[PDB]
Order: sequence, then C-alpha cells, then structure tokens
Amino acid sequence: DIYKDETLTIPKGVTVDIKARNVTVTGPRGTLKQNLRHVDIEMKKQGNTIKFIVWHGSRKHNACIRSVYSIINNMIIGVTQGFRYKMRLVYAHFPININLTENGTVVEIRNFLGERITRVIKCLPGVTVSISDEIILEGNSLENVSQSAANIKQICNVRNKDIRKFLDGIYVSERGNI
Amino acid sequence: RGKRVVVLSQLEDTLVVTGPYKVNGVPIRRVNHRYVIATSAPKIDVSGVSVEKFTKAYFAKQKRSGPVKKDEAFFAENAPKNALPAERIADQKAVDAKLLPAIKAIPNMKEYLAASFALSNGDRPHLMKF
Amino acid sequence: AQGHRLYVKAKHLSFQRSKHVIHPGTSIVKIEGCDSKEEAQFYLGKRVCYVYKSSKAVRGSKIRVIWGTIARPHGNSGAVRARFVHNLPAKTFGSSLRVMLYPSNI
Amino acid sequence: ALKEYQVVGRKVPTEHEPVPKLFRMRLFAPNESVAKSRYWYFLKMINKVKKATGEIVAINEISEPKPLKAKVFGIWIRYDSRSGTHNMYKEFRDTTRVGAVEAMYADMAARHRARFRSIRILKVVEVEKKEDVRNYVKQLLNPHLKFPLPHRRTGKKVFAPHRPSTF
Amino acid sequence: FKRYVEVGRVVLVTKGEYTGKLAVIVDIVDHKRALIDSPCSEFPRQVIRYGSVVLTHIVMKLPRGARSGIVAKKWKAQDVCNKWASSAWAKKLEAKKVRSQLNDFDRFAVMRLKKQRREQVNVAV
Amino acid sequence: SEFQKVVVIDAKGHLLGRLASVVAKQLLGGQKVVVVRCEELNISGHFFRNKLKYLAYLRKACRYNPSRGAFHFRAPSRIFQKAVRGMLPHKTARGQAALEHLQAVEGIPPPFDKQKRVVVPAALRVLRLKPGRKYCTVGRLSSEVGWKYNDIVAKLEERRKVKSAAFYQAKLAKQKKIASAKEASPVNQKLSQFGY
RNA sequence: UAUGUAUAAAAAUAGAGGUAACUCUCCUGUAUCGUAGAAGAUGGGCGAUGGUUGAACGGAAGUGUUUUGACUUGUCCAUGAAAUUCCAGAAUCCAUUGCAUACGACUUUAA
RNA sequence: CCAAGACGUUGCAUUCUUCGAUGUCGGCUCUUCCUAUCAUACCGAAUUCGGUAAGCGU
RNA sequence: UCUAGUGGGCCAUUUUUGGUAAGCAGAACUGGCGAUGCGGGAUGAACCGAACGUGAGGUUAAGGUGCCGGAAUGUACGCUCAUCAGACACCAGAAAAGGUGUUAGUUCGAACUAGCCCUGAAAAUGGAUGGCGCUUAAGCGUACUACCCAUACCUCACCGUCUGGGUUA
RNA sequence: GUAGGUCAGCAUCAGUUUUCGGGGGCGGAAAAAGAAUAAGGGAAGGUGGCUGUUUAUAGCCCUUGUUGUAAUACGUCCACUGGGGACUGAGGACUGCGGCUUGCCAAGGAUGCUGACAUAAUGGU
Repeated sequence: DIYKDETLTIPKGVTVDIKARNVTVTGPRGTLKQNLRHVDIEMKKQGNTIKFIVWHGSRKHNACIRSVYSIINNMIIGVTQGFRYKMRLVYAHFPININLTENGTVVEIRNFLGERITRVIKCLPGVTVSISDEIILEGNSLENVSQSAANIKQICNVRNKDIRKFLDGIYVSERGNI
Repeated sequence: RGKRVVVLSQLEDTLVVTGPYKVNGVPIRRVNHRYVIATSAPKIDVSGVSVEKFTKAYFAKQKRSGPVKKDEAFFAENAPKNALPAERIADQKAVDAKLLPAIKAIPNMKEYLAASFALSNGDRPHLMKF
Repeated sequence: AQGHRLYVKAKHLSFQRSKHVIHPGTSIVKIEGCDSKEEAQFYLGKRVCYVYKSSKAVRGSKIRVIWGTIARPHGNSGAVRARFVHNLPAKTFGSSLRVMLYPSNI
Repeated sequence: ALKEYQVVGRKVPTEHEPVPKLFRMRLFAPNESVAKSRYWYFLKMINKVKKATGEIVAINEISEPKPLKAKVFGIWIRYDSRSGTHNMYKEFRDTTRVGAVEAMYADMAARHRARFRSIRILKVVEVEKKEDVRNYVKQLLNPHLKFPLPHRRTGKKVFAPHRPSTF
Repeated sequence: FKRYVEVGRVVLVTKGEYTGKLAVIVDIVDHKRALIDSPCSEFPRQVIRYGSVVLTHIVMKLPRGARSGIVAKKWKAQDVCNKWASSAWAKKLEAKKVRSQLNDFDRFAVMRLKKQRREQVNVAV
Repeated sequence: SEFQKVVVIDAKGHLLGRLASVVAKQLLGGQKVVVVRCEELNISGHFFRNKLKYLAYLRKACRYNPSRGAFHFRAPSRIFQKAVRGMLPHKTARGQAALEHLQAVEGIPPPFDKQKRVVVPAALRVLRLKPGRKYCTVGRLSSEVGWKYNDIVAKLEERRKVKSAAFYQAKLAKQKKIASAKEASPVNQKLSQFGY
C-alpha cells in the first residue's frame, strides 16, 4: 500500500535519537545502540509519539513494520526494566559444576555427563551471570541475554546418546524483567 | 585575434573596420565577415565619419606579377616608419577624432575596446551570446 | 596568462567506422561542452586543426598543423564528424584538437 | 500510440441478402489499417464475413470527451497463453480510454508475457462509483492521498564535484 | 519529510516544453501521473509525470479537481506568486537565468565590477 | 563535459562495473585518471554471492606452471584495475597506453589527499540501486580472499580524516570572514542586475 | 603536452549542514577563484596600507604545506602600436677457497 | 511424480576425419582431475539408513 | 550449325519413408552452397540482410548503441534476487511433478490458473551470455523516439562492355 | 595591361544532400477539450456548517445555451518563405527549352574577387 503506519508512545526514557537510523536509546538503566539499516522505514519522532511509516512498500517490505515496532519496544523495555532469564540445570547422575569469572562474563562448565572437558563460554557484552542449580542471566539487551542462554544450551548438548533416556541438559525456565 | 573593433562600413565582401587606433591600436583594415563575432554591445555612431574613400582600390596592394621577392632590406622596408602614407595616417587620425567622443560618452566602452576577448575554463561558445 | 585561447578544446576519439571496418577519411571528434546534436549544429563548419611538434624546422617552425572542418554531428552525445586535409594519424586517438570560432556566424 | 476507432461495416448485398446488416465495433489500433484488420478479425470469427465479401462502410477516430478528468476503467480481456484458457478483468486509473488500453497492454505483457496478437479486448467500461471499483485502485481513490516522490535518478555532466543530496 | 505528492502542492516543471514553470497538483492520477494546472495562459492544464517535475516547499489549499479558473483564483488569493520568489531557491534560479542571458559587454562589466569588489580584501587582523 | 589534466575520483559509494566503464572510456579519450579509496567500492549483490564469484575466478589456473596461468590479485584497487583492463583493449598498444594512464589506490595517498576528488553519478550506488537491495564492499571481499592490509588502510584513513577535518575548519573560518566582508561592499548589491 | 596544466571536509541519502530546546541553508560546478594592459609598452594625478611574485609542520608514495627587488586595471588621464594593409673507488678477470660446483654461478681469501 | 512400495508416467548403429601409415592390449611407472563417498571429520533420523564433504588415504 | 565441361554433390524450408535414435539412410517442392565476396549471428560453405567495375557524398537492410565497439548509462510501464540468476532466431540443449519464493488472475477462506525465480539438475586440464562486468540492469515482456552502418539503394565522376543514334566534311 | 605554378580564403551560383525556423490553406464530432457566461440535473473521495447532509464562509460532476465562423493539437497541402553545414564543378565558341525586358537571366555541368608561397609548399617513392 501507499501508507502503512504503526504508532508507539515513548516512556520517560531520556534519549531515543535516531541519527543515521541508529537508535541510541539511553534510559534509566543504561545505553542500547542498535541500527535500523535493515528496514527502509520512515519512523518520525514528534512530541512523545513515534510513527513507523512505509510508503509504496509491497507485502514483504510491509511485513517488517510490526517487527520494527516489536524490537523498538524490546530495547525500550530493556533500557527501562532490563531482561532477566532464569535457567535451571537438569542432571541425572553427574552434578554440573559452574564457575563465573570476572563478574560472570565467562562461564566455565565442568562434569557435564561425567566428561572431564571444561566448557568455557564468553557471554555477549552487557550481560552478567549470577548463581541463584539456577543460573540468572540479566542485562539490557534481550538480544544478548537470549543469545547467551542459547550458547550455554548448545554447549551443554548430549552427543551420540539416546535423548529418550538421557534428559541431561540446560534449558531456560523463565524469561522476565528485573 | 582577440581584438575588439568598431565597424565603419560594409564593403563588397568584407567589413571596413577599425578599433580606434588610440584605444587598441588596430588600424583601418578590411576583415572578412566570416572571421568576426558581432557583439551585442551598444552601437557607436559612425554616421558622421566618411566611408566612401574606403574601397578595394584604397586597400589594394601593389602589383608584383613576378616570382622575385624577399630580402632583409625588404623587411627593413615596409614597416610603419616607411611605406605607411601620411594620407593613411591622417585618415586614421580623422576617423579617431570622429569615433572617440561616442565611446567616451557611453561608459566602460573605451576600455572595453582596449581589452582583448578570450575564452576561459568552462566557457561554451554555443551557450554564450556576444 | 588567461587572455588567449580563441579556440575550443576537442579530442580525437576514433575514425568513422563500423564494428570491424574503419574509414580513416573522416574522424569522430568530441568537442568539450558539446553534449547534443542540437549543440553540434553550432560547431558545424568550424575550422578544426591538429597541432603537433617536430624536431625538424619547416620554414623555421617547430610547430606544424593539419587543418580540417567539422562536417556533421555524430550520434546523440554531441560528437561531430570532421574531415581533414590530411587524414589524422591513428596515433592521435585521444589527442587534442583546436576548434576555432571561424567561419563565424554568431 | 494506440487510437480508438469506430469501425462500421457490412457484407456486400446479394440476392439472398439484399439489405445486409451494419455492424459497428469500438477497437483500439495504431492506425486505420490495423483497425480495419481487427474489425474483419472479429467479424470473421462470428458472422460469416470475409474482407473480400464485406466492406468498411464507416471509419471514425474517437477522442476522449473528458481527457482532463481522472477516471477508472475496467477492462475485460480474453487472454491466450501457453494453455490459452483464460478470461481477465483488470482496472486502470487514468484520463482516457486509449491510455487505459495502452497501460493494459504493457501490464498484460509484463505480468503474463502476453502479446498484442494474444489479447483481444472484450469491453472497456468506465467505473464511476467508488464502491463499484481492485484494491490498489480503491486506495488511490482515497480522499487523503499523499505520498513522497519516488526515486527518479535525481549535458553529460560526468565527474560531479560534490556527492548528490538525493533528498 | 517536507515534500509530499498531494492535492494542492506547487511543483516546478523540470523536463519538457514547460521547463522552469510553476504549477499545482489539482488531482493525482496514479503513482506516476498527476493532473496539474497553472494560472498562466502559456501553461495549460495537463496530465504530467512526476519524473519531469520537482516538488517545491509550497502547499496551497485547493479542493480536488478544481477547474482552471478556480485554481487561478486560489493561486492569486494565497499569493503563491512572489511567495515562491521570496525563497532563496527561486532567487538562485532567477539569478542563473539572468546570468545566462548576459552578453560579452555585460560580462566585461561584471568582470570590472567584481574586480572592484575583490580589491577590498581588507579584514581585521 | 570538460576534461582536466588529471582527475582524482573518490571511489566511495561507487559500483565496480559502472565506474570501470566510465573510467575505461575516459582513459581511451586520452585523460589521466586517478581512483582513490578503491576499498570503498561496491559490487551489487550480497556478499556470499560475490565471494563465490571471486573464488570461481581463483580456480582458473594452468595445469602446467600455475605461475604462467591467470594471476589473481586480492587487493581492491587491483580488482578495480582488472575490471578496467577487461573493459579496455589491453592487448593493443592503444589499450596499454590507456592502462598506464590509470592509477588506482587504496585509501588516499599523500599526493592525492590534498587534491579535489570528484564522483561519477552514473556509478553511484545510491543513484543506481533500488533501495533494499543487498550489496557488498570490495574491501571486505578482498580481506576475506587474501588481502592483508585492510586494518592498516583503515587506521591511516582516520588519521587522514582528522587532518582533513582540521583543514576544513581552517578553510571554513576563512570563508566565514570573506563572506562577511562580501556584503559590506556596496558593489555586491550594485551588480544585482547582472545576476551575481 | 600543454594554453587558467585554478579549486583537498567528512558523511548519510525513509536526510543532512551550519548559525545562534533554535532558526537558516540543500533541491550539484551554467558555482566559486580568477580573468583589462606591444603574448600585454612608456608616463602621471588621486585612493588604498591591501594584492600577486623572485623556523615549524607533513612518512601511506612524506616530491609538499605553512611560516615569517620587482610588479598596480582600486579609480581617472596622457603618449605608443599600423604597411604582419582579408584565413594560414669500487667491481671483474688472473689467482685462491670447497660450506659450492656439468660449465657458469655460489661461499671464502688475497696490497 | 502418482495413490492400490505394484500399476503406470517424467528424466540422467553410422561411415564425417585419417590408407604418399596418427604405432594397435595388458602390466609397470608416474602425475592430475571428477564425484555417482569405501574409510576418515562433523551433523540428522530410526549397529542401519541418510546430509555436508574429494582435505586425506584406499 | 559445331563443340566444351558435367554425368561423387551437399545444405535449408516444408511434406514424407526406413530407423531405438543419429552431424543416419531415402525421396518430393522451392531456395541456396558448390561457383560467392560483402553487412550481421563472437567464431562457421549453405542462417539473417544484401549479391560485388574504380571512387566521392547521402541514406538504409539485417543487427545493434554500458566499456571493449561506430551508435541514447534513451523514454514509458511492470516482472525478477537466483548459496555458483538471466541475457537475441538458426544454435550448440533438458522433462514430469513440486517450491508458505513472488506477482497477477479465475470461481465458489479454500482451491485452482498463469508470469518470473528456485527445485527437480548430476564429470572428469582452468574458461567462458564472446569478454569485462551488469540487479528501479547493461536481465526478461511490451511500447515509443533518436542514433550507428554493407561492396544493397540514391546523386555524381571515371573505366570497360553492350545497345541505339548521328558523321563525305 | 594580357595569360600563366602550387595552395588557401570568401562571395555569387549549379548539382546532390542533411539539419533547424516561420507563415498560410484545408480536413475531423466543420477536432475533443477548455475558458468565460446563462438554465436545469446530480452528488461526492462531504467543504463551510451540523457520523449524518447538498454550496452556504471550499468546490466538483452531468446536460444545454452562449462567447464562436473560439483556439490548439493532429493530419494533409502551399508551383509560401528564412537560415546553418557537407560533397561535387563532369562539359568547353555558337545553337536548345524558358523567364525578364532587344539585351539581361540562377534557363542544355564554376565562375568571380583576393592573399600567401613560389616553396619540397603540394605531390610521389
């Protein structure tokens, strides 16, 4: 269509400036700088409302408008309240040992399924790890927190064994805000 | 080439023309009409100057009818000092006297006639008008 | 030094040719600032020349000139066809030419 | 550049048909020669008339009565494809029937690779009611229409000195 | 944005026999064509494509599909003439046209006058 | 329109083929061309497709003496010269003379960072691609096929940009003064009838 | 191969750029810098106090950038031009060495 | 591809050159390419069947 | 009237027979090549256009105009994104059936229906829309202008041949 | 004075051709439109007014009249006309066909006015 628009109201967040389509959203919790060069959308800021508009876009290009609205709300939620993931360890026989170094940006996993190899993972920037067998992933970027959970889950994978019997692994339990 | 001149009269084929000799030093000469760019500058009054004595015979060269020519003394001959008749000088001075007052009256034209036309970078003569 | 150049700068592009057959009798010339055949109409019939320099002194001159005339426009991009008294050497492709303002009609 | 032609013709009279019927057709063709050709093409498929045993009794070039007024045209066509089992209805918004047919021919060739020979125009009608109107045509009929200027690539002017503003 | 293709926008024609003229979008035919009109007699009402016009900053209040007389009446009432000229964009365009119309004697006068202008180069130390 | 003795071209935001076509024609016209910032050139199409195209080009080699076969240059400026070479008749003496009239470089070296850099709108990506179409950068394409100076070119570029920014402020300060003194002269408004 | 061999921000392009949450500009260079004078002569009167020319910085290829006797068309004026009378102290050999070697070459040494 | 892996359906001799002669099997030797993958690496299902894959060996 | 050479043909259009098929064998009609250069299809004996004395100018055919390459990086409206796209007849090759790819349609959201893309698709020296490259194209479909140029056309000069008309001064 | 080497420039013409411009006749629905101005009709993608309505504090659409022998566009034609560029100059007293007023002429094929160099300048190998 010629005009497809979505409207969002901005919260009390400090700066939402969009220089070079790059949203440098700074709020009470922190700063999240992300690019919107992947979408060709006129989003206009006036007063306390922002309008995402696409002109002459087809169905494929018009589908990304709601995705932009979803993500723009996402780091608004991140810079206001933040994102926290609670992730519980499941093991049958061998307890899983987890160590956090330099305030949790590196997580070391040992004794997974009885293996002697130490699995060390570097979390994405802006995410910190804490021990509540519960792991808490808190940060500003939902992108980085979810990715860090994905990396941990993929790293603690069972190989060449029957999943039907071996239910060991690490799966996310709760995804909420601080 | 590049001089600015004032047309006196139209001869059989060319134009009898002179940029005032006291302005740019171009004497009375015939110039073929295909080798001039006429300008849109304000006209100079040439009604008061005699143009009947400027003819092909007046500008005619001396007949030679022989292949012998050229010499260092030959080049030492001719020149403005020699050759140039006093009557030709008087005619140049007379036309100057009858032409200068008009270009004095209209501003900037005296020094315009003194200057020399030239093309510069980016100048496109088809777009340019004179 | 900008009180001269009563000519317009041009470049010898190529001979008049088909895909494989050249015709060196007439040449293709790109006059600077001439961007259409309507503009080429002004330059039709002008006197174009190729000026080059030689070691031998012909009549006491280091500079010798081949003269020619713009004949017709060529294409839509302002290129013109030029006929010279001596066909321009094929080594001049990309060399410069002087297009005078005479025979003038402006 | 197509043109709308009113072509009226009849077969030549015979002893069986002393007073043959006059048949008229509105058809779009670049010139009168093609217009008469298409008239005989349509009359030949329907009503037993050659070009030889018939004649063109009237030729007229129809111009748009209101060429400065925006209109919506609904065009029914017969489309012949590699399968050749097709009827279509399309709608085009412009100021003249000739332009609507021209835009139809370009659109039909673009979207279906159909040629002038393959397409025959069933009927071109002006749609006057907005409710009677294609979704794209309706949303052009939006009273509050406004949109930015689309990209338009803006003598030889090679070697620009400054990067373009393009806005 | 500042330039929207909409009913009543003033446009400047850039391609065609009416290049350099001002018109107003009376109606929108489609995404690529629009009906425009101008009060001037030399510019008739016609359907034109957006590729030959550039959108000006001026918008006038004009009902859709207005006739030439009403468009001219609205054009005079909202005083769009010399409202376009007040902008530096129009002044630059008019300066370009005046400068292009100059002749050799005028060009020599320009050279002397700007040479008088250049000879100041007096600035505070 | 007008030929300069040497033209320096900023290759940033330009398409490889469109710019090469323009450059090759200019070189055959007898014009000396310098193209800077060849690492900032663009090739239409997404990166992996162009990566596959170059890797296919890399395979071309003689079975006897690969040192005789096609030589695959990994530098962005040498990729540009390859495109211009293929668009020139380089087996011909005219084409060779055109090739030595081209100097394509990564970044803007000191003989050229103090000179004006023009652009070719017939080859600019913003004018020549539909928005939303994927494209790649020659510099990144070069770095992941073998070019090993992408970092040093970048680091030297910000130093040049910092010096260029300092130059600009100094020139803009001068232009502010000359502009202020411009309207002070009454002749500026006297020659308003002339269009200046 | 020249004929003015004149022009250095970076960026985005569904935006920038300034001046001072403000406001102006953009919509290319057909723009700015320049351009007058025997291929540019000899003088003079006003006016301006400018203009053009014969230590530090720059390593990406620094071929530079900066810095600190002439020449006046800012503005007036007077002579002169023509008949060019219609286009043109080392290396090597000789020798030596064997870490080398088909021969050259290579590694040594030799005043 | 099809539903009842059947039935079907769609695909991956000539005598042009040489009879003023192109030395005519296999083995040995040796190098290279191909993938329609035996092994190796890494994945997906229910040792077996598969996908990427010719780097390396056979 | 006398006599030469010839009495191995081949290809294409269309029709057609033998054949699993064949750059296979066999015929019919016409046009060609052989015996024929030239413009074009990158390249080719028969494809397209046009058939040729020596030249000058003009204009076209077929085919082309991003650069190589002479000639619009022309105009108008769309379609297409291809993880080894596509790009001009002959021609130098791919099918059924699908594909939450996408753009349009038809009939009562469902099915169909088309156009492009992808899949089906798969080899051996490294290499081929001719190459470079090309993505609101320099790809595809349609429409409209301008332009380029053959030994063809037109005007003219000259050569020769043939034909016709004069010529006892 | 007469005629005369080579090479150029221009004018006035002839042949051929290309490229721009103006004026006029005629044709079509004796264009369609439109403008301006009188009737009536209808309404919206609904303005002022108060989602709904019928020109008001915007207007639009349809029909008719008028201004009208309207203009323009397009087509066609002029034995109407203004430019610019290119190539060619065959023939060699007179005849001919024509226009003009006997002479003249653009009418059975280029002459006129000049300049430079007389040179290896043109030309050849």
